[PDB]
Amino acid sequence: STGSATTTPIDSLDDAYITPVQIGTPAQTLNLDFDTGSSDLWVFSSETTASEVDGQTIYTPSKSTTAKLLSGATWSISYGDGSSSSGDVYTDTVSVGGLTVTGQAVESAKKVSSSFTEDSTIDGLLGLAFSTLNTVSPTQQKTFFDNAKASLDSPVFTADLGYHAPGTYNFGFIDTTAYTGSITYTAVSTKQGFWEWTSTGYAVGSGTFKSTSIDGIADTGTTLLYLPATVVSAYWAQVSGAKSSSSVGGYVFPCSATLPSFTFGVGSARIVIPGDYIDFGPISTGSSSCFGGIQSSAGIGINIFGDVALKAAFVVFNGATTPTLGFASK
Repeated sequence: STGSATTTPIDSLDDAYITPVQIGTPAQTLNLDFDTGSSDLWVFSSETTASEVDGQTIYTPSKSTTAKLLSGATWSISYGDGSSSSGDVYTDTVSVGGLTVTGQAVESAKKVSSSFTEDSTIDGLLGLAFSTLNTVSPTQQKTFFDNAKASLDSPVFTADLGYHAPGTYNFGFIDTTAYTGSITYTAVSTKQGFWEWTSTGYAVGSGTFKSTSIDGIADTGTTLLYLPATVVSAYWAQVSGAKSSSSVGGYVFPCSATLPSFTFGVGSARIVIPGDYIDFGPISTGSSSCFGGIQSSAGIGINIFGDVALKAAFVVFNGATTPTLGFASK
């Protein structure tokens, strides 16, 4: 089997991407944030504290003939941006782009933090990291991908995120029309439960490539590119007037600037992030200070190849017995 679904930016900045997901019988379609950095499929629901729902579409398990309470199971998750959610668990039929999993754990939110309430466009998350990170207790649950894997034509999914435009998540096949050149594959460590890999270095603009190992995670649920302070300083030093602002919470730059590209290494291959991808716009409405899309990972504890980086590539998440990651230009 295979699946193919379009993923759409939630706003003009590509702050996140939503993908329609069918849950239950008859189908209830919710728009979920596919997140390769976590492993819970959770939804706003009929059980979510009413004051914490503001415009989201909810899952109502009582209206699904295939929903079953997973008795005794609870979940609770905290994300890197400080947001969180928690609740109980149902199993139900879940379909993505024509690919159907029966008996998927669908984690129903009883509580969500303010960041989630305030984002009316995201109805929940669908985690695509390794199932060892799943938070369901006392019986850990599998991700949608892990459940689908054995049925897939090939044990892979691909992320093809657009810049200010829709893109695609495919399951079970590699669309050879969706990228240019060849795909370069690189080793993955699953020791922390992430799609963790080592970039071979970077360049700023038309500058020379610096060969240096940068360990980080491929994370579709993180907006920006978070790299070591040395790398980030080297990038922003090429933008006149750019500075790190503790009050704003990272590097800012004059909105009048033209940003240089940023290149990252995948083995002997190179992925180029155009400068425009690094512009996240005014820090507040009408400001001439703009927020940077490359930020320091210092004090996160991990480097993160978030959407800024991933949207510059066609990315293969290979879930074979020995997982790997593939990157191609497009």
